[PDB]
Amino acid sequence: FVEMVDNLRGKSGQGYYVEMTVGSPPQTLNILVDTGSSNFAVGAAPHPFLHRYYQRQLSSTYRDLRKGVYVPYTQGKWEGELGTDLVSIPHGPNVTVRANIAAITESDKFFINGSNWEGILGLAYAEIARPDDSLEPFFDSLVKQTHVPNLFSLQLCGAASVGGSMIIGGIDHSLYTGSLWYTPIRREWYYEVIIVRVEINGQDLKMDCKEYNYDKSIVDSGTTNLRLPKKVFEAAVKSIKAASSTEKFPDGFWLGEQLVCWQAGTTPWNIFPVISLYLMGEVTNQSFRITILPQQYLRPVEDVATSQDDCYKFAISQSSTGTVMGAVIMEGFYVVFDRARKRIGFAVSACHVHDEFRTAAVEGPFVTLDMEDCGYN
Repeated sequence: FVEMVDNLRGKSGQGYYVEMTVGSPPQTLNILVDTGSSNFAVGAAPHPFLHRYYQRQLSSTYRDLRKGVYVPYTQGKWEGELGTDLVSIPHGPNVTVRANIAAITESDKFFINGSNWEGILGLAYAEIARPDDSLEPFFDSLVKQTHVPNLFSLQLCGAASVGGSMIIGGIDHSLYTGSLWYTPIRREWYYEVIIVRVEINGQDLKMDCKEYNYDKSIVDSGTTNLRLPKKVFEAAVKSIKAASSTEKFPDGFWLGEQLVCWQAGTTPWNIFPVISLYLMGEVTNQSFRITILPQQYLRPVEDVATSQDDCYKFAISQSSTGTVMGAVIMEGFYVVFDRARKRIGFAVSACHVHDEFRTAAVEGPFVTLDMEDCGYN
């Protein structure tokens, strides 16, 4: 899988993208990799923020489906025209697939001014595809139409400019150290998993573990933050606040309402605790844990005209749609989306940032009872 290593690029806070081609002859576009959604959608009109866009008129293989799609978000949206065309991934497998593509013709707060991507690749399941689950996701079409194995893996690095690898159809052992540990995909809609225990520094929060997964707990490469049900974020913050009390910061910091600033090189990482999420394992009463650092949940904020410090944003935040494990978590690990066996694997990433003090880790087995009660029905 050597051709695929370092096939991802990005800017901190703005996701990771892969080069793709669409149509005949091929039109190259940079496409955001998103395991938290299930539509393949590309800019198809000259929006001022876009470097390029899909020009259906130049493609002999384009087919109109004569149906639209409208995707709202909390204060924006994208809207498009559905079609199919031939899709390839230059630094991916040596195949071409006929995929559904939403040609985006109107949007609000979707495209980012200054970004270098022009569409989104939804890698999740049909259940959450819009307008309904009959629109086959890309990866489903890729598996159905070729000999590519039903799995993919992501190594997100981010050291400004971030990088990574999306290995389509396999695992690459050079991207991780130690062993992979696997947690079941609870249900194939989002990549849903179940968190059974949470330590901050070593000390569990001791909440009905059902709360950790209320109503959902998910692995999402498109979402930047570790998102948490309010009840858990509340308690989560309370404890991180506590062993971080060597220094002070405003209450707005912990709500993502202001950034925290330190002189260059003077970030006190050690004042901040680790977070350990224990995940449901493959066997009854067996769990494993993944351990991240402040360097993962304390995110450098790119540019500052109003400052010249090392400023960061607290990247844990609350939710009403369940737990969401974003780039904060994934930059610590090589993550294997083993769709064939309805499981997700985690291993220590060979590119995660460490030193001599503390490290990202994946460890097991642990004994955890009543993990099934941790799931919301």
